[PDB]
Order: sequence, then C-alpha cells, then structure tokens
Amino acid sequence: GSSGSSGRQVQKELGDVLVRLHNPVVLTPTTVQVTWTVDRQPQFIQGYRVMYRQTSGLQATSSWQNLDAKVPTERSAVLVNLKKGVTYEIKVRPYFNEFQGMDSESKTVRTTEESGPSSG
Repeated sequence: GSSGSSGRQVQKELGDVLVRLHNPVVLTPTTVQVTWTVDRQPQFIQGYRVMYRQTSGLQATSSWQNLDAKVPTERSAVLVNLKKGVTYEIKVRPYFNEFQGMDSESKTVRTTEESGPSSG
C-alpha cells in the first residue's frame, strides 16, 4: 500500500554517484571557478551544493557556506565575494531535496594577492 513517494533509486544512486573534482581554478582573488564531472548523472537530482569556506584566514572554520546551483546541467559553479590572499577549501556534492550524495575530494584553492590581467 504505497500511498505516495518520490525518488526510489535516489537512496541507491545518490551515494553511488562518484563526483570527480578536478581543481578549483582560481581566476581572481575575489572569485574562483569550480569544475567537476560525474560518471552516472542522476535523473532525480535537482542540482548541486558547492560548499566553501576559509581555512587560513580568520573566518576559517568559522561558518561553512553553500551555493545552490539549482541546475542539474551545471557541472561548474563560481564562488564570488572571496577573500584575497587566503586558502579556501571547496567540495562538490550532488543533492536532490535535503540529502546530499557523497562529497568529492575537498580541494584547497589559494587566492593570490596580486590581481592578474583579467578580462570579462
């Protein structure tokens, strides 16, 4: 007697999903580009939760952040409003409603101090 439910293979595929985090391409000291890829793209998934936070700065281990991509087709997120001259730990992990599949190998990004020649 299944009254009603959603996402059957969610608790089966979710975890399975193996997100491969390449590296947080640091473009600017105030913004970092995050890229990743998945072998088995989940159909139930609603998007991706990119958690980031400081590790060296003062805000370090102070309060974790979350950037809801809100797009199951966006395998890359951009974290803005970042401090310059400080490492930042970020990890990509899938999520449907509340739960979130296994997190990828947290990669630390070092935001240079001197801004380089950027265009855009």
